[PDB]
Parts: sequence; structure tokens; C-alpha cells
Amino acid sequence: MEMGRRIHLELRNRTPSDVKELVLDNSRSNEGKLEGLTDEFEELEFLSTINVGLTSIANLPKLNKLKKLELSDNRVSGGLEVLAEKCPNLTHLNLSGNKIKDLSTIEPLKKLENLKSLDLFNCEVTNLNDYRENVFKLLPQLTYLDGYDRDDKEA
Amino acid sequence: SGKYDPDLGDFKTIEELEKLKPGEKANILLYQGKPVKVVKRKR
Amino acid sequence: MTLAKIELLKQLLRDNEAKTVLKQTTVDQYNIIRKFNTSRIEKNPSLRMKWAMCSNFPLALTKGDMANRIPLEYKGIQLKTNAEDIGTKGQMCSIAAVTWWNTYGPIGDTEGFERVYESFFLRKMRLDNATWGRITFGPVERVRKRVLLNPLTKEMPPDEASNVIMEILFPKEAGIPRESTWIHRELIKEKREKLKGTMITPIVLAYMLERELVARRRFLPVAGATSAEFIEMLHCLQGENWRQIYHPGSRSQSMIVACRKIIRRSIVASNPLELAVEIANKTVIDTEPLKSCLAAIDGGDVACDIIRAALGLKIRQRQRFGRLELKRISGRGFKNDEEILIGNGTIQKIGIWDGEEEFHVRCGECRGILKKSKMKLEKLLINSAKKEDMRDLIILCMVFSQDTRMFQGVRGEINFLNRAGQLLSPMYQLQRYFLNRSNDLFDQWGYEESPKASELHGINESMNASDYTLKGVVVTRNVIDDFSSTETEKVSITKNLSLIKRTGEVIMGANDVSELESQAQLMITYDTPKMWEMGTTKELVQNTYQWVLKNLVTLKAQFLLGKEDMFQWDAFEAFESIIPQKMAGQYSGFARAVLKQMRDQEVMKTDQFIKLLPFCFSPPKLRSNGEPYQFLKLVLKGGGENFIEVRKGSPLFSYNPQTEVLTICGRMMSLKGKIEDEERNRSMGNAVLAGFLVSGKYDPDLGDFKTIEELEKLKPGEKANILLYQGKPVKVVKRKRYSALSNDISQGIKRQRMTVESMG
Amino acid sequence: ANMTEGKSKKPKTLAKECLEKYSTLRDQTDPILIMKSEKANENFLWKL
Repeated sequence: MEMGRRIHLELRNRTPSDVKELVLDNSRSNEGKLEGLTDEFEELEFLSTINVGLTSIANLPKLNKLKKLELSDNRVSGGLEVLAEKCPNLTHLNLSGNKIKDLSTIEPLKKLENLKSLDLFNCEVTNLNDYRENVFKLLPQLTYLDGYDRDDKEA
Repeated sequence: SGKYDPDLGDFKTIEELEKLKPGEKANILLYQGKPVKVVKRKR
Repeated sequence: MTLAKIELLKQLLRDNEAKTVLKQTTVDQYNIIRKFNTSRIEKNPSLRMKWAMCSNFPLALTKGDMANRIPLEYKGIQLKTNAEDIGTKGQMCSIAAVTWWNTYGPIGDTEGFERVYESFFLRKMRLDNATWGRITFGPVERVRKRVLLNPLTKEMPPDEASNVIMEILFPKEAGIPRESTWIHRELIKEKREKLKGTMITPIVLAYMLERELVARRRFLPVAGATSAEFIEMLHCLQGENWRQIYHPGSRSQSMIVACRKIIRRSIVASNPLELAVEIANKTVIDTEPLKSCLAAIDGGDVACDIIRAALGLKIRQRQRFGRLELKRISGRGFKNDEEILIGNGTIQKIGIWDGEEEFHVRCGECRGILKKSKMKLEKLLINSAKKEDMRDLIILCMVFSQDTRMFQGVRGEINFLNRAGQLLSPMYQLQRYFLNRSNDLFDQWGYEESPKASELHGINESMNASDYTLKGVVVTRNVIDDFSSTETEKVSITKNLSLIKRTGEVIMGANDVSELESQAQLMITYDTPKMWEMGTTKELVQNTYQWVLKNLVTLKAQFLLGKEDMFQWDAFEAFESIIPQKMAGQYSGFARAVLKQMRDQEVMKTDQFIKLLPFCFSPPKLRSNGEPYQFLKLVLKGGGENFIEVRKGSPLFSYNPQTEVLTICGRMMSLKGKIEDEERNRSMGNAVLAGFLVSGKYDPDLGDFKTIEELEKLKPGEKANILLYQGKPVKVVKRKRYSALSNDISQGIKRQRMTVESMG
Repeated sequence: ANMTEGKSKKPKTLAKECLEKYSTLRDQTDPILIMKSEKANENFLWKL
């Protein structure tokens, strides 16, 4: 199975601007990328990339309608500033299970202002003193986190 | 709004009360043996 | 070879004797024909083998092309000869060629041994990883017991074992699969897949499977554990004057609980037998009906024995009274009604046994011999096994003996019932009274001097090995071995579940079962609404989801039609009991709207369909305007963890599509995927020639016969010409459904009794 | 967690109530082994 097969199954061989969500899960990728998603995409709301072996974020269509994106179980470790230049309209961010070394990796999210929830589970950065407080004062725009900002609501 | 109804479930902690939504009914406990049933209000 | 087969057949028929015998003896009679061998068995195998090993070519090689791999003489050593043979019609050879083959020659495949000889390698694994301990040189007390020599993958009776073996490794000759392949479908498919890819002779595999399935049991002297794993090593573990510590490298409790629940459910109603058997054969334990572990173990709890009697199975004919297992030794007791005053002052009319009798008595780990006369216990010999078991044995034998002292020792009252609320006979009422208050007849029974002797030593009322024992009771420091001649004699079953001998005598009563509740260590999934309206909400949800899952094909087919008849199913009525009354209607309306949307504007999604279907049993209550209410969290009775998540999953229900698995009430089940493709993968076991019924005779209109692979090509409802068993041409029709004879019989009985009651 | 008024109760009753609240974990009978010690036996520990 490949990203192309998932794209064909979800789109069912139709125009790219017909679905506002994608499910790219359990898909092998060339050197850890997210190919199979052409830049021609114009409308997209939800994303899902799990067990894709994504190692970096360097290929992504420019978008202005996406609000949620899901990355998990990946060895990606690099600056995410490119998201601002690609789609500065993210509201739900999920990095659960990813591999991030230190706090500097999550710095480039400051320039994004629409993010309200960020998820980081069993991450090497999560095991630090005052990581919760340090992240909060580092990303003032954030309104939610792993789930315990002040209360518990569901996405 | 009512009285103890085991069917609705056990007593709800403040954590669930704070995250509740209007128009939903819950159960609380004043002290041992005097439970009560309450409902959230917009006002 | 088939041409060689036909040529050999023609040559054999050329003689008139072959023609007359072949055309005379039917296929069934073939067995007799085979047994007419010379039987000139060697008188002394040792001498024969010794002589043969010194002969030039004792080995009898089968004619073939293998010999060309090896010369008739290698390195100046004679190996094989080209002289003809009369005994086997092959060639002759010597162990020299065998050793050379072990040295050089063709190299075979090593895969087959990984799985084919699974039992042997499992034995080796259990030996290697075992942990040894100290050795206790002191004397060891051993009891003779009927033990299973070797562990079994799935114990089954010999006939079922043979049928399963044939269904596994003999795809042909599989006419009309019985009511045994569906029970063992998982074993069938597992062994079929494992043994595929081999080239060993089929008879070897058949014998190995027989060893792996058919049970082997024997009388052995054992002390301590008794599972087959320990019996394998009994030769090293045990010892007359030495013992070793050994730890080799469940369903029972669940079946006990299920049988007890079935007994309690059926007793309260009239005609308990039919209802009990319906529930028993409609029950399942995680992969199989209850006739997969009941038929495995020998005997068991009284409830299991009664259920087996209700079903078709063999039960040990020991007399169960409360917990006592009694085996008569001699004497005949005349059961005559008599009026006896009880110690409480009341007078009861009950049956008493005139005449002397003796019984081997067992209870848990306690064994003994009891000798009783009418209205009196005479003698009791026991071994020290356990305080609880010894007390139970003493009290139960006391009550059974109907000793006048036991009656005069009553002090309270006898008006008890069972969990079903029924008044029992005075004997069982007294049993319960004395067991509840053990220190009632013990105090006033009277004491007897200690058994002054080399080994015979007494026991006091407190069960401690203390002298000044009870009148009659004696504890011998020896081993009492009892319960011989387990004939499994013919036993009848009355409607009220109480068994009786070939004569009118009663062996097991409906009330022998003890009213003790436990927790099923496994998913006890039934198939009848009547049963599961007892337990907790979680059990109800699990059973409803299992009912939905089992008959997924029918529900999925009815979904396409789009009619409300699909939703008005009795299976969900019990579910209605665990949904809040004030809000169930809104759930039903919301789920109905969601499922209508699913049918209209999207495609199949099994997980959400299963999740949302059951809540629609109750009538809907739409919004004032008319639109359905919307929810995302269905609350259930008990609150807290008893709640369903509409979106992805919850504690009671969570389906993961990455691996396509289903977790219900903390139990993982494999939904390979969706689609009739996954339906057929579920049907990947079953049995060869299971989708075809028999109808008509040869009917040569179809010409020659067709294989199973070509049989599948025919569309449902066609007619095909096939061979059944060893020949027997017949005409078959491909089935359009899956059948269950037990369900049909149960429904017929239900209709019959409904008619009887309505006329009455 | 199991919210309580504040009364003192025997540890056995507290454990029983806590397992009742999380009934799913209590009724787990099929263990999905994830890691094993060099010498310890998983079956014995699970049965215990």
C-alpha cells in the first residue's frame, strides 16, 4: 500500500477539490515524506498522518482553510516554522508519540497565533521540570494542551 | 431539581461539574447520607 | 500411477476370484477383508532382529527411483541388490545404505518439523524451561487416581477425533459434515494451515493428530499436582521415599458458573429439561458451544453432570448427595417412608433406608469408607487431607446416614429454600442447616475413645488431629483408594433435571448443586434473551454486542432493505432495561436518524453500525419541530464508566481501524476487516462439503463428477454430481444459508409447548 | 482516583471500591504481555 492508493480510495478518482479531509495512515513513504498530495489542493479541514515514518516537514500544499492536523508515531525532529508559511490557520496540533529532543524544537510555533491545542505525549521534551509552565509562557496563543489547561473538553 | 437517582450514576466531582454544559443534570453529596440532584442553569 | 492403478486393477480382475469378491463385498465389509492376513507373527522379535541385522540385505526397500542415487556397492561395500522380492515385491538393502543416506544424498525440507510434530517440541519446551528445586527424601503419601498422561490441545471423544482428523487431512470423502466440525472449526483451520506445505505420508500425520487430540488416561499413584504437565514428568517428580520440586515451563470455573446459572434458570420454570438443553447448546465460551469443555473433562461438578445428562454425554455414575460422591460397595437399602420426630420437636414423614449398606465416600480431597445401618451410622474411615474437606465429609456423611442422633441434634428451624425460591425435601434442608451450623450435631453426637492402634488415630470436633474422637469416626494413617469400575452405566434424565438409574432409583437430584456464585473468568456469551436478564449492565452490553456480531450477515442483509422490522428484535429488549427510561427514546430517535443517513448518503461502516443499532429498540421522541435530537455520549445505567462514545470509542466499546480490531467490555476480538470478504474469512474454517446439501441420486445428466474447487464455481441453487465418502455417487445442491439443527429442534419444541399451553 | 467524603476505611474496602469504579481493569483475564524479566515467569505472576 502507498500514499497514492489511499488518495485514490478517499477521492474515489474525483476532482481534488471534493474532500476537506484526508486519512494517510499506515502508508509507507519515500525517505519519510508525505508525497501523493499535490499542491493543487485548495480546500482541506482535517488531516491524519500516523505510522507514516515522516522525518521532516518540507512538502505540504499551501492552504488557508485547514484547522486540524494529526502527526503521531514518527521520528520527525526539525523546525516547524514552515507551517506558518504553508498554513498559518492551525487550531488543533497533535505530535503525540513524535521524537523531539529539547524545547527549541517547539519554539517556531510562536509566530502562529491561531493554534489553541497542542498534544505532546511520551516525548523526550515532556520529561522536564516546569515543561508545562515553560511551554505555556513560550506559546501565549495556546489555549489548550495535552488536556489539562484548566478543565477537560473534547475536540 | 430532584433526589438521589442511582441510575444517573454516582456523585460527580467538581472536575466534572466545572466542565458540564447547560441543561445537563448531575448528582452531588452534601454530607454522609444526604445526597441531592442538581441541574446547571444559564443564569 | 493412475494408469498403473487401472492396469493393476484389470490384471487383478482377470482372475475370477477377484471379480466375485469385489462384486460381492460392499464397501463397509472391506474391513473384514483386510483382517484376513496370515498372522504368522514372529515368535521372538529379539532373535529375529539379531539374525536380520547380520544378514547381507535385511532391509526391505520399496521399488522406486531412489535407489539410483546410491550404487549397488559403494567403496567396496554392498548396499542394495536388484534381485526380485515376493514378500513386498520391492528390492533388498542393508543398513549401510541407510547410514550413507544419513551421511550423503538428497537434502530435504526442514519446515515441516516446526509444526507437524508440535506436541513433541512442546514437550521439549516444557522440559527445558522447567525449574527444579530441592529433594524431600521423607516418605510421600500417594493416591491412585485417573490421570491424563499427556496434555491435549482440545480433548474430544474418539469418534469426533477421527471425524476431525478426516476433515483436516482428507479433503475428499467428507460427506455431510456432522454437528462436530462447526464446534472445532478453529482447530480445523489451524491444523489445516499448519500442516499445509508438507510431504509426509498422511497416515503419520493422522496418528500424530490422534495422539494430539484423543485423550489417554490411566490409574497412577500421584501426590500433589495432577495436570498432564506434571504427569509427563511423574517418573522423576514422584518417588516412594523421595519427592522433587518441579514447575513446568481458567475455562473450568467459567463452565461451572455457566452450568449453575443454567440449572437455576431452568429449574424455576416448568419442564426444566428442554429449556436447560436449549440454553446449554445455545451457549458459547469465546469460540465454541458448551459441548467443547464439558465433553473434555471427565465428570466434574454436579451441575455439569446434570447438564451433560441433559445433553448427550457420558457422566460417571457416582451418587452425588450435596457434595458427597458415594459409590455403593454392597448391601441393598429398602427406601420406606417413616414418620420421625426431629430434635426441634416437629415430626416429619421422610424416606429411610432399612438394611445395612456401605459406600466409598469422597468430598474434595477427602476419601473414606462409610458403613451404615438403618437409622444409624456404624463406621467411618478417613485419611487426613484437609480440615475443611474433612469437616464437610463428616457432616455430609452424618446427614446422609440419617442417624437418629443427627435428628435429635437439631436446634433451630428448617424452612429454607434455594436462590430460585423453592421448598426442598427435609434431607437437603437438614444438610443446609447442619452445614450452616456445623457445631450443632457435633456437640451432642457423643465421643468415643481414641482408636488405640499402630496407625489408627482419632480426630476431635474441631478437625484437629486430636484424640478423643467422635463416635465411629476414625482416621487411618494410610491411603484409601476407591471408586473403581467407573462403568458410566446407562442413566436416564427426568424433565426436572434429576437423574435416575436404569431402574427408578434417583442418583442425582436437581437440588444437589450448591448455591454459590462466582465470576466467569471468560466471556459467557449466550444466544437466548431469557438467560441474560440477571447480571450487571456491562454483561448485558457485552452479550448484546456478541449477539449482534455472531449473526452479522442477517442484520447486514436486512439493513439494505431499510425496514423497521430489523430494529424490533427481542435481543435488544433486555438492552432496553439498561437505558434510562427518561432518555432512551431520544437515543432511539438519534440512532435511527444516524443510521438512515448512513444508508442514504454514505457506504458500509460496520463499527458505527454495530455501535448505534441496539439503542433503537425503544420508540423515538423527535424534537417539537420534528428533527431528531443529537448526542455524542450515550449514558448507561450505573453512570461513570457505563457510557458509550458515538465518535471513536469508550471503555465498553472501542474499534481501532489501523489494525481493524474490536474491544468490547475489555475484550479484544478480531474484525479482520469488513465486507463479505471478511465474512468468508470467518468461514475459512468450517468443513469441506459444508455449503452443499444432498438431493437425488447419481443423475448422469451432468456427465463426470467435479472437484470441490470446481464445485465452488457453481452458483447457489445449482445441481452437481459428486462422490460421497468412498464412492457413492450422489447429486448435491449448493446451500444458500448456514444451518443449525439444534436451533431448529429448540424452536420446534418451543412451538409445541406453546400449542400445548394454549390448548390447556 | 475515587473521590470520597473523607471517612477512614480499611485498605481492602478501598481497593475493592477503586476496582469497582474501574471495573474493566478488574475483569481483565487475557493479558497482553509487553515485556518480560530475564528469570521471572510471566504466567505465574499473572495468575498471582
